[PDB]
Amino acid sequence: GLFGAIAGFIENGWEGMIDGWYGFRHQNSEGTGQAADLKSTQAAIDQINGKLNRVIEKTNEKFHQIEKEFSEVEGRIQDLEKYVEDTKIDLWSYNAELLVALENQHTIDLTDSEMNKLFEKTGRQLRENAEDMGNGCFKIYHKCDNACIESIRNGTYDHDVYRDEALNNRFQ
Amino acid sequence: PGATLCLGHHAVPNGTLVKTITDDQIEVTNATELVQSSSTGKICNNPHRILDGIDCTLIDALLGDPHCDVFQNETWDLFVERSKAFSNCYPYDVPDYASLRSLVASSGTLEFITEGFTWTGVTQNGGSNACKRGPGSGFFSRLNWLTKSGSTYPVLNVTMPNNDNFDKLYIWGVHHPSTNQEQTSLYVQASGRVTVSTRRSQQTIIPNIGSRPWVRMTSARISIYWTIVKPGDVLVINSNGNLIAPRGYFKMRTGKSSIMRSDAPIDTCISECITPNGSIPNDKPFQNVNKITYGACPKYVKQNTLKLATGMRNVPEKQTR
Ligand SMILES: *[C@@H]1O[C@H](CO)[C@@H](O[C@@H]2O[C@H](CO)[C@@H](O[C@@H]3O[C@H](CO)[C@@H](O)[C@H](O)[C@@H]3O)[C@H](O)[C@H]2NC(C)=O)[C@H](O)[C@H]1NC(C)=O
Ligand SMILES: *[C@@H]1O[C@H](CO)[C@@H](O[C@@H]2O[C@H](CO)[C@@H](O)[C@H](O)[C@H]2NC(C)=O)[C@H](O)[C@H]1NC(C)=O
Ligand SMILES: *[C@@H]1O[C@H](CO)[C@@H](O)[C@H](O)[C@H]1NC(C)=O
Ligand SMILES: *[C@@H]1O[C@H](CO)[C@@H](O)[C@H](O)[C@H]1NC(C)=O
Repeated sequence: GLFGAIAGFIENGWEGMIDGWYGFRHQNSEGTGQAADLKSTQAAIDQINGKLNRVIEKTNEKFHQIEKEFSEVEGRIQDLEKYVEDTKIDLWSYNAELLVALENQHTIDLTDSEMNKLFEKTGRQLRENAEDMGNGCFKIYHKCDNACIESIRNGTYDHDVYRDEALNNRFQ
Repeated sequence: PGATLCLGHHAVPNGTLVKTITDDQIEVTNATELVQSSSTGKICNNPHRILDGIDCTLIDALLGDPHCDVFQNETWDLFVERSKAFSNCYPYDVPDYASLRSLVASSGTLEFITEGFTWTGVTQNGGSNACKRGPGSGFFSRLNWLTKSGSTYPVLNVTMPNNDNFDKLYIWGVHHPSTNQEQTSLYVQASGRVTVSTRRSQQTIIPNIGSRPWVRMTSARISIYWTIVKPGDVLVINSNGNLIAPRGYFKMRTGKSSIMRSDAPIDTCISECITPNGSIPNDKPFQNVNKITYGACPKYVKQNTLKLATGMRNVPEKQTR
């Protein structure tokens, strides 16, 4: 996609993540773990539901129309009837084809966008206490116990607390 | 002794292919079908009033072919003509069959109101072995075959004003005998004529004597014509022979009514959209079942499948095997 995160700098997805679309994996002194981010997940799902409901919204109800199958050869009037129906069907077929192409390109891009939004939000939260490894991971430069990790994930990480500790590990 | 925090997204074992602007096939975590490609095989009997023609075309029910008398005064949202339908009365043609069928189908009713036409000096209620009604000869229920009385067929001149506030549809005909002997036997005059007029329009038909192919005991034919009389207007029928007179008029309406050719059986279920293949659901915006439809239907398209991505790009772990 346009943001280069999904199928880009992030090598691949996580089949193990079953409770969310986007999320976090960590390694610290206490071990490894995983948690979904509910907000980025929901922003993607709300947008997808939004476009789905727009596409499937009923709009035509038709009753008496022209005949479209014919048992006799009649010539000019029947040629016009068939041409009209065939014109219509091609125009609608085209609309259908274009619609899904545009919708799907956009769906791929907005989901890529949400991955990137979460990555930039996380990076700004950490300030100077971590560095971008380039592969979708931050190397955090201080002791970050499980309480500290969950502080990052639920938006309560005070970077000032760990800054002096972290700044020293970075510039030596 | 630091810590790594990795951002990421989910993947699934079994993704789906979709089309985009740049790729004809690319894999995503899920997608949803936008083309309805299947049907039950059955026309649902709700919520639209479906009237099964059984052995009858709409036109035979209109005219009142005896095996179609059960359709008298019927109404419909959708009249369903079956391929097994057959005619079994006097052989006839309708110049502009398609238009009469269309305007009756659209009107949605066969409500007939009998009117007291006075046919002075002719015999009414003529019949034929071509059109059996019970054990003996008969004719279309809504038409009145006039023939000579004694040995005269006088000039018929009658009037029927429309003092109502709705359009009246009159169905009438002209008899084309097979021989001159039949013509003069039935109508005295060697050449009949039928003139049916309103204030604004007129139709005049000269009958044409000659053999057609034998159908149900006769080489003769009837030709069916129609005339709509508006509120305030007047019908005049003038003829010196060969008139197949109306007995009254059909009440015209406008609405949602139509007609469809189909052999799908009618079943007890609920479906807004009807096709000749049967009913289809309308939760999807497009359909590939049939270009002929009635009701709230998806739009017909040529594609049998179109997948709308409902998930991100699916990127699995790189395989070691
Ligand atoms: C065949 O029958 C029709 C229907 O009755 C006859 O039409 C009527 O013809 C008379 C005159 O022949 C018309 O009378 C005129 O009416 C106006 C006012 O409307 C009046 O001011 C005149 O003094 C005159 O009497 C009458 O309107 C007309 N009616 C209709 C409905 O058209 C027709 O004459 C008959 N013809 C034959 C040969 O039998
Ligand atoms: C619905 O009915 C239509 C017409 O009865 C089917 O279309 C025909 O399908 C065959 C292939 O199976 C084609 O060769 C014909 O050209 C089609 N006929 C017409 C008149 O279009 C259609 O397949 C049916 N679809 C479903 C889902 O039942
Ligand atoms: C994926 O889409 C299908 C419809 O195409 C739906 O029935 C299914 O429940 C969806 N699964 C998930 C996990 O969203
Ligand atoms: C048809 O309707 C009219 C009045 O609406 C009625 O007089 C007539 O007898 C009806 N015929 C049948 C067969 O129901």
